[PDB]
Amino acid sequence: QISVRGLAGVENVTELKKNFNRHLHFTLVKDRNVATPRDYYFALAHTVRDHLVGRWIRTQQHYYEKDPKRIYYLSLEFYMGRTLQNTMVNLALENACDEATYQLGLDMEELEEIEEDAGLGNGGLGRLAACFLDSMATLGLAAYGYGIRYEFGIFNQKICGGWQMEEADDWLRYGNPWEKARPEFTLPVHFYGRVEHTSQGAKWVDTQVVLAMPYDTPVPGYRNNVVNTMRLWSAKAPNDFNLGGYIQAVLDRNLAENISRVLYPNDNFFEGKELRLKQEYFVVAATLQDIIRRFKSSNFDAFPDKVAIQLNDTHPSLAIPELMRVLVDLERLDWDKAWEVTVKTCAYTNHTVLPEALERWPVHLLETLLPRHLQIIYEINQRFLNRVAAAFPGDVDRLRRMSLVEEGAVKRINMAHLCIAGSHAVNGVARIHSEILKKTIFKDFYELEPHKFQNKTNGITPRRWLVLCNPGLAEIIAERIGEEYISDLDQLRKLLSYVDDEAFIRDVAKVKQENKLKFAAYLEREYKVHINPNSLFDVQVKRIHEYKRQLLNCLHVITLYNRIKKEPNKFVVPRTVMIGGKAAPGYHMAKMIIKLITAIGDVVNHDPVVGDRLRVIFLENYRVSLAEKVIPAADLSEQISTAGTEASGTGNMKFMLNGALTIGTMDGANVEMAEEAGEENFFIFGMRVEDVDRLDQRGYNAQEYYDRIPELRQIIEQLSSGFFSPKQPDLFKDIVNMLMHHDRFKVFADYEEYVKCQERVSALYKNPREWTRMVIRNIATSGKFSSDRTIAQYAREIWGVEPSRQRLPA
Amino acid sequence: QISVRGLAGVENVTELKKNFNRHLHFTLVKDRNVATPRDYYFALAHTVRDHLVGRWIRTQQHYYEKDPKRIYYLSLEFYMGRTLQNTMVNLALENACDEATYQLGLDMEELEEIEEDAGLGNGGLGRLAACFLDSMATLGLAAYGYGIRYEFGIFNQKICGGWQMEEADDWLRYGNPWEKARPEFTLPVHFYGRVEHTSQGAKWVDTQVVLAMPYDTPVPGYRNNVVNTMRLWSAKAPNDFNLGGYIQAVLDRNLAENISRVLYPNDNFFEGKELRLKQEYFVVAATLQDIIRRFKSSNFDAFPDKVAIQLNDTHPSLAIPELMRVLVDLERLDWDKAWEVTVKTCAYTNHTVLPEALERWPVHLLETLLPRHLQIIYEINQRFLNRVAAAFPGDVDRLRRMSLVEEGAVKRINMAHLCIAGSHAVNGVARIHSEILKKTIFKDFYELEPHKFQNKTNGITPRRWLVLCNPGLAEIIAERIGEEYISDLDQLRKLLSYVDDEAFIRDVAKVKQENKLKFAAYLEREYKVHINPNSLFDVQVKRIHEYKRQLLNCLHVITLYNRIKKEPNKFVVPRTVMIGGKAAPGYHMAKMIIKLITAIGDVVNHDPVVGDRLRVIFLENYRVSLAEKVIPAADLSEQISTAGTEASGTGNMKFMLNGALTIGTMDGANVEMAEEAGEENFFIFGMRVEDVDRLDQRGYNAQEYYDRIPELRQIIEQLSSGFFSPKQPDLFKDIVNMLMHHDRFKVFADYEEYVKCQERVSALYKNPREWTRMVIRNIATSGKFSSDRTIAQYAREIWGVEPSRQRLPA
Ligand SMILES: O=C(CCCc1ccc2c(c1)CCCC2)N[C@@H]1O[C@H](CO)[C@@H](O)[C@H](O)[C@H]1O
Ligand SMILES: O=C(CCCc1ccc2c(c1)CCCC2)N[C@@H]1O[C@H](CO)[C@@H](O)[C@H](O)[C@H]1O
Repeated sequence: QISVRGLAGVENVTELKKNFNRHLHFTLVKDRNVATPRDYYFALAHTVRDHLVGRWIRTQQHYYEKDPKRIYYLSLEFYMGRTLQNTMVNLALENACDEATYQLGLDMEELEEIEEDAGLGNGGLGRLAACFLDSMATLGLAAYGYGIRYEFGIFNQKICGGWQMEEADDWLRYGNPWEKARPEFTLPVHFYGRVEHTSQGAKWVDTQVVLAMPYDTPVPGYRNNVVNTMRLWSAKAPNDFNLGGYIQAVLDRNLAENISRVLYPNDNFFEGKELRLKQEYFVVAATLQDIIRRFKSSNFDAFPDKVAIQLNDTHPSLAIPELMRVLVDLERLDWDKAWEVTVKTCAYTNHTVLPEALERWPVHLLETLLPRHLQIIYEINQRFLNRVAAAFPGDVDRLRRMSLVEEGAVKRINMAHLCIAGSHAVNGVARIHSEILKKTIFKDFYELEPHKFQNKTNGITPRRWLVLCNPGLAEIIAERIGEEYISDLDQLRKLLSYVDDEAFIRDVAKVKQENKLKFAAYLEREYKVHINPNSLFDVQVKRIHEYKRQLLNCLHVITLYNRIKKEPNKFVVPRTVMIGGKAAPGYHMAKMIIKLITAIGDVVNHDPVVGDRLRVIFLENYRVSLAEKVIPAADLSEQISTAGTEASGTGNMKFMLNGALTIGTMDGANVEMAEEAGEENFFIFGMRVEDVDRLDQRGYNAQEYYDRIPELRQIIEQLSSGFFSPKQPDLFKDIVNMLMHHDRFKVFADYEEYVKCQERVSALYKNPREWTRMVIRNIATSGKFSSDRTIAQYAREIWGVEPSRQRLPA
Repeated sequence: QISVRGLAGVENVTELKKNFNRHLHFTLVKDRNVATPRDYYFALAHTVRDHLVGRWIRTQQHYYEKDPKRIYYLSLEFYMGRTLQNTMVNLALENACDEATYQLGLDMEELEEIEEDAGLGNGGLGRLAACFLDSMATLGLAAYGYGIRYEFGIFNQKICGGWQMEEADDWLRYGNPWEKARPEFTLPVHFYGRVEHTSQGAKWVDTQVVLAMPYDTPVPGYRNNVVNTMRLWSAKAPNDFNLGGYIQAVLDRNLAENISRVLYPNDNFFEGKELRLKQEYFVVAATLQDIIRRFKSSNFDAFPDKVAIQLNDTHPSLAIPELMRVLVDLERLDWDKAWEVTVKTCAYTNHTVLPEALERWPVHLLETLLPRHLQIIYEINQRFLNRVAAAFPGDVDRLRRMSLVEEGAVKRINMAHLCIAGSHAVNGVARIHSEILKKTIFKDFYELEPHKFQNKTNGITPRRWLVLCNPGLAEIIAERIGEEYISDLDQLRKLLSYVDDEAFIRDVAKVKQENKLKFAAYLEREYKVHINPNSLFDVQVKRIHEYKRQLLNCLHVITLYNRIKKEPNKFVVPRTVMIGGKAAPGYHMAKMIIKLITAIGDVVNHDPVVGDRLRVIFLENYRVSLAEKVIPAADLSEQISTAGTEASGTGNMKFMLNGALTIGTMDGANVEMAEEAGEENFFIFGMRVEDVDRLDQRGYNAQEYYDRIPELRQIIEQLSSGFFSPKQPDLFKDIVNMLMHHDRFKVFADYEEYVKCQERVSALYKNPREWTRMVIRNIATSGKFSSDRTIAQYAREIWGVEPSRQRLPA
């Protein structure tokens, strides 16, 4: 149908049809008489998978022949979403499979909906790793993603009586056709035990063993025949494990295998839980043995020339002392040489500044679980602090600030300090964030080793986040400027010369309208929800956290409602306000915020005076597959975190690429987005980082704002008095209390500017032609935010490898 | 190479080779450069599996079209062993696959050794179910085997310092290419809760739910294109199960899923464990929903015309009250009509007379776990006892003897009594056993309902137990009498006319010699054990139990040793005595017996005066795949249980078919074997059942035998004094104590007759020609012991269906 979806050749369509029937018969053991749509999905997935394997085998053979420097991206999260469509896109098979399935009497889009998300992440950090894998393959890098194969990913969210309920995400129930188990590369991982000192060095003995079994998933590059590997480890008990009586010993194997059972959902809130530490060591120990094995199958002086390890936050930070352990205790390198190799091999990416998100492990846990690692960490600390002392003599305060060991009630190890000490590069994820790291929380480290500190502004893959989710937009762009922009997104700048083209303006607006109709219908179908598709689609989707300020959005929604009720016969631009996202199960305030949003909906959506002028919908179970639907449909993207709190953001970039305008604070990557598009083409409001600092110096007093802004006072009185919870009038008292007395994120301080900025949005939306022209200026300048640009920068400035756009042969 | 292995056509060999390469590439994702022998095994298994699926689909379609009466064989155990060779045999593919793999530079026999046993049983009962499935498919019956997919089957046995050690049988580690998961036919199973009585009947409410997910394995008939199904259930937690905190709730899913984790290994010893009861109900509840679903997809008056349920012992006895529950509580049939349907549907096979093997569940367990079933069982009991009272008025003792409820310290339900009450047929498994049931333990029931009681003498499948394991013997037989005997084993009688044929005599003896050389070499290869292949191979393999009297064998071994030491320069027929089998992990006496056997080996095998005249070897990890190797190599089969204790035996039949002579008591099927071959062609010794009864009446006094038999006294003095355990002189005191004071199985009473009979064996073995002639007379009369004969009898006399030997079309 559309050109960017590739060719449907007679030969290709014929071959796909016959391979589909082969799999249905031999693989699934069904015939057309009893087959369900799920059977048909699986037959298609196996058919597409067959096209990967030749390229997969020869890519890995190629790396063996050429022996390039290998990049190892270590992460506890890979938020991959669905794989079928992505694979078809990257292999140029979409139109062919569409034709083939159509000729079999099947609708491919219906089959696509059957696949489960691989929801092995919480949000931005996990999704970044997934975008990165796609870009690394597209740029021809010899890259491997390493993580954990969780049996249960991020929970499925149900809303019952306006409250979040969690259920287990049993994503593997029907099988996963994309992975290949590799039980033959199973490796042992050690826990507990004790350290013995011999004449011939230290020995870690009397350990418990858990096995790490790998599962490999292919990662196809865009139309270059490169297929890289994501290797995820699964925990297995050894067969003599624990070996009445006999029965209980077999049942107790679950203790070991629980390591890979479930993803922790409490993102941005560190807890010192033993099981989480076991997960972190498990991925690190198995991965490093795999790395060393592959390196030997070609003297460790050359190790950093052949290996780069990228740490996705501190979660895999134990790689540093584990590499030292292996080099010193097993390979018998002297300490100094091992440390040189380690530093040159490892690099660390920081993704947070909130103090409660930093990993600070109690020493007593490390002592029991990983006694040799604690010893190595103490030794690293002593040598590092000796360097600090020599560079800043007499500065005893600096010594305690920079220590890897935190003194206090409970002694803790600061894993961020360990990563900085043990890495040759440390980066933040947007310019403002990287500057904040050097000026505040890692100031001391920057003063000691300025050369370590870099910026790598985040990005998103334009394959999933434009071609896959918004083919209509991809097509009208390709009509004007060709197809090359899909792997060179800076070419979108060429669209500036169409900002006054009447045909293009109409097509851009038509594509948005079609997306909005499609989404409005999805809403009715799957959730009996009933929206006006002519309204402005005002969308805030991301995890629920106080710093992200879903509450500020709520205050605006109630302001609009109150204004309508005050002057009901006045014209207002109609809106559909959609808020979505998961709350961490133990985060009470986040759970109350979800309840508030649904409670506002209950009042607003049933008030006959409002009509269809305002609707408030909570988008249930926000995840990658839902993002692919709602983002192309959005008019307005809400990026309204308190300045200094969102390290980068990546949802922001997805909305920009798909034709929404942005209302946002000067936080994270919003700053660079506004800089690229022009501030006149962005709806910027609120305190800058400098203003937040000034307020903190004086002291934030929320009462001052309540006293001076009558519209705000009205809302607080409504919340307090039970207007939004008539049967339980005190329901939202915790929210009101926090807002008035303990608000770390200064919701009231940006309220007035936010409401005024929202008025300017509504004014522009009344003039469709000028709205759309501003959209074109956003899409056209979104090129910097391709993860291909990001990865090219990691490759040249951190890993020391050159990207390539050249095809491997088919 | 050999004719019974089928044709190696050019077209077939070419197609197999290309499909093998296809699977290696696309299925396994390997190439010839990195492939291991395990990869090659899997490529072959997938290639052979492809040949099953067409026949599997069309067999099941055929049953849907014709709607024949369906046979459901319910068992907690299916001891299947390996599947690759069996599949090749039944599909006539063995020579073709041999040729194909040879042309690829691979040895097929080496690849066969890589497959794990499906060890989902303990011994005879589990293996009988497997032989039965093979015969039911071969006889064209619409039969389904239903059981539990244990994650861990019978433990792997290691011997360390002469002691049994257990390790988990992780048989699914590398995957199982034969099974097909069917998550779409998942069914709920209920536990706990309570019963509510409404006006509209009883209701079972407030239950915990566990899901039963089926996995289907194909069961091919012999060269008839029938492929039946074995459906095994796996336990899964529902996704809201139990739904910090959140993490613990996800980890606690293991509680539910433990139901299918592990096979209980304590055969012949009943324990009232809750988990075992859960397993029993799980298989019954899921299976019966499946049965009813299939019946409706065509009024319950016709249910027994379309359904037969065979209970493999009492382990699935809850089928009776579950069927009543469904018919009465859910389908709203009146009690009497439901009971009529149930009785006509169900039939029960008894496999034991030892009292400690009978299932007698504490009422308090049923009360908590299955409260509605207990109510139904009480109601069944009251109505049954009312019939007993009317037939035998005033006989109050009979009422308490026949009750399903056993009064005492703890009240118990006798599941055997429940099965007899609720079944239209009850059978034993050999003539003597079925007679014992009517005369002793079920005498009262036989007097009430004589028509229910039948015999069905056990059998073994001649596919696995001759063609597969002993192709050399199968071939020399086929040369004389053709191939038809493989599915009509009575044709072996034709071999009687070759008992004086010099060519045949030589070939029979040559085949045995080759088998013995092959096994002697397997022993050296895999266990550094070093045997004389000219010796008589004297073999006792079966689970270790006091009733089976491995101890009697031990006493003979020590007698032979002592006789040699007494007259070392006298000639004796050389022997290799092999004993093998697993002991239940908590059965102390069985564990001591294994230790005694290895301890005797330690002395005998290193005594220079003995030389190679006597060797004693303990065969480690006895299982189906090992039976297939040792049985074809055996000269003498030890079947020496105390008369009245072995219900049938089936190992006995395997040895007879493969050219070993039998030394045995008149117990179980030995009686019928001797009757078929002629007592003159069997080595029968010892007390008959009647003699054991006479001894019990007088009182068994072991001291009497010790006092009168000097050779026996010598052995007991050697055991007691530490001759076989010099560093631990009191090691075997428990054994000596049991033998002298508490021997339920009268080992001493058969000692003298056993030793004398063994002398007659040695005399015959000195005359190879006459030994071999007696062998031919055994092989020639083994036809009755085909499980095809057994199943034909179940079909006609219990299930009411006619067997068929007719092909389905290919
Ligand atoms: O997600 C994170 C920080 C990870 C924090 C964290 C802390 C503790 C725990 C988790 C995650 C996961 C569960 C266990 C405990 N940062 C986000 O990274 C995105 C990609 O760089 C960035 O766009 C977001 O601004 C930043 O909040
Ligand atoms: O295996 C059995 C009885 C099953 C007894 C039993 C009792 C309790 C438990 C089990 C088995 C399995 C573990 C849980 C507790 N009988 C054998 O059946 C063979 C096939 O009919 C027959 O040849 C053997 O003589 C008979 O001992």
